[PDB]
Amino acid sequence: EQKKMKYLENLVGKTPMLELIFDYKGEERRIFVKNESYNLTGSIKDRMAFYTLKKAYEKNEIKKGAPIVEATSGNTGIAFSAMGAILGHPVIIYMPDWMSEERKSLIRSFGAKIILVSRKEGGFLGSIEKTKEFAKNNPDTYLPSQFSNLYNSEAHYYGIGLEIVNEMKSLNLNIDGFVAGVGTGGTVMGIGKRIKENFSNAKICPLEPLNSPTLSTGYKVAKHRIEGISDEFIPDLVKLDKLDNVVSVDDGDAIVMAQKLAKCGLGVGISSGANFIGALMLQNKLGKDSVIVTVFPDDNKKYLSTDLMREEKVKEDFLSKDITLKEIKNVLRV
Amino acid sequence: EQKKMKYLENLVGKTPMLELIFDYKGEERRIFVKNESYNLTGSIKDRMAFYTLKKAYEKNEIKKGAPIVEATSGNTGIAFSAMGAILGHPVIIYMPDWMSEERKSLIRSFGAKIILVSRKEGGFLGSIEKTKEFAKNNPDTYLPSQFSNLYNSEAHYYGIGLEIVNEMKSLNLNIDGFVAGVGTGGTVMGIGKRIKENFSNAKICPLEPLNSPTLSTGYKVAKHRIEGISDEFIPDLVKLDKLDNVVSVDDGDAIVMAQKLAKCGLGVGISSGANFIGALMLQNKLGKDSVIVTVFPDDNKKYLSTDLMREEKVKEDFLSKDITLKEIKNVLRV
Ligand SMILES: *Cc1c(COP(=O)(O)O)cnc(C)c1O
Ligand SMILES: *Cc1c(COP(=O)(O)O)cnc(C)c1O
Ligand SMILES: [Cl-]
Ligand SMILES: [Cl-]
Repeated sequence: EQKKMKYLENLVGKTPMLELIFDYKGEERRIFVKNESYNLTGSIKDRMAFYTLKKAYEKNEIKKGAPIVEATSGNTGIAFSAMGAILGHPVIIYMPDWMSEERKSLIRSFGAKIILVSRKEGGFLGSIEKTKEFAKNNPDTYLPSQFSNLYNSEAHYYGIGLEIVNEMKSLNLNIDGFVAGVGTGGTVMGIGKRIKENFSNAKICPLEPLNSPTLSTGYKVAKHRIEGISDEFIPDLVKLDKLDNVVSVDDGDAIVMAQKLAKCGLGVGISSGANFIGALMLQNKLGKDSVIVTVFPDDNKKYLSTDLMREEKVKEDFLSKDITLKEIKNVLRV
Repeated sequence: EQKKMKYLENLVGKTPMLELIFDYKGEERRIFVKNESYNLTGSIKDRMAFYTLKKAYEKNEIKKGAPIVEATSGNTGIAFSAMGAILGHPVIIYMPDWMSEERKSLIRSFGAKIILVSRKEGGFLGSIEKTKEFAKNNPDTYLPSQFSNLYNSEAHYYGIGLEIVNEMKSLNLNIDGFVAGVGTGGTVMGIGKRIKENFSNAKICPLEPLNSPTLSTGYKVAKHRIEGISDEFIPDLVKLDKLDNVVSVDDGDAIVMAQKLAKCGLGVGISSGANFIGALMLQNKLGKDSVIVTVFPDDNKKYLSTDLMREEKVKEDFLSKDITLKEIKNVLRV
């Protein structure tokens, strides 16, 4: 069983680190990005689901057969569904009734059971509250509580974090900076802890959609298209008085940016375009030659009837418009 | 440039090998499968596109900027689109006008240009013939000719083949057998060459849909749902008088089988369910305890409005019905 937990680490992590070179009005810059599609269900939330349940078993927090229950329509639902099944747990996912058939289908394909929450019945906030309710009534239940559970960010401190840190040292470079958009805060907290232990002067910045500057303002919640991040509150996991300044990207700018990365061979999700632009924002402010790291949480295959496959009206302040990708200068993997 | 070609090998291969244990009426059996979603565009045809173009540059068969042109709606289109862009070539894909918006979108997302071929204008056969025509008129053109190009199967002899062979020796096991469904024949020929060099008594069997026993009959072409394999002719690449007997799986049986693998945590495409069942057919005939290897070419995310997300009428001869997946007993990766 520690044999099982040991070998299954092999279905996650160890993803490519790419050096991307581009032209930014028009001087040549570069970003380093980890590509997280190279995982069991194609996102970074595989590293997190696996770890959450490995540690959970280690501390008797979950028993064989217990129901795993969470609120998402995104990769967390997917990651937990597939590892739940691998480890033999039932999985229940709670989500807003308005999710697309596309999403529901995927989560469902892994055995997980779908309970839709009306508008009304609380909506997204509803679904979170409905998970807690289920667990009061089924005490058996294991809740990942993805927005507050420390096991999430630890996942990234021990996993993608170590990886990032080493891949960069291996090019004899320091990390001057890291940016990641925040859904749960796990990535930016976990990786950011790890980067700071090795690169004491780096800047760890959390990313928010400029359309919904929840993190930078403390209250504002608005419609945005960057899936995976910036839900309608500040997750407990994320700790702003301990991070550097917040970066903010228009969802339009991001979409476009992800359009361009695909066009140069990297099919990614909208969040990945946001990170990229964020990473350049952070570069603009630390120095044209700083090393900036970010992540590409998933690939484009799920986003195929989203604004990602449509012309975006460009706007004056977008950075995407000034950016031209030249090449992939390097790929590491270890 | 041999620096570039060298580092980009890092965006493909080195995928997990899983030992799957299951119950087959009801005695316990096992299959080993390589999981090929863990690649740049999520399929096995990444290994092949990369290799085809690496060797092509090595032999001056393609020049910077030349247009890469091929006929597919599947992973080959996708793989070639994304590596073409990475390496700066234009890509044109020819496909039947009736392809779904879903497919077109994906191929397009990577920069590749879409020419649809009527029914009429030859259909699928049309599209192949239309690629040749384009290249008569644009002599510049690089054709992958995926159904006849030896560089395809070599890809798998040097790549997934080596990997398979070593991963199995590392468990102190011989390969008694391998099965792979045949679209181009690259997988089964390339891997099969490699397996035979190390496991001289293994059986290398090509897989066909029972609904369309083109390979076993020499002529029959019929409607089937297993995407990626058994188009409407026998590809030149595949060489039947040099392989073992053909296995044949109902597309319904396959679909179901892929339903079940997802439900146990492995989201796969229909072809992957076909391979699995094939692998068991081959096991039934060599001995309940033979080691059989097969491949899971891609994941389920593309197949999301296909018969994969619908109840299949079960039938007497299906093996899926008698199969119960217990667990993933092991995962290797090196
Ligand atoms: C979860 C997610 C994010 C954000 O990661 P957190 O660690 O949850 O902040 C970004 N993009 C996508 C696609 C995600 O699923
Ligand atoms: C191409 C493909 C196959 C068959 O592989 P060949 O080497 O072309 O025979 C099987 N499944 C899928 C999804 C494929 O794209
Ligand atoms: Cl700062
Ligand atoms: Cl035989």
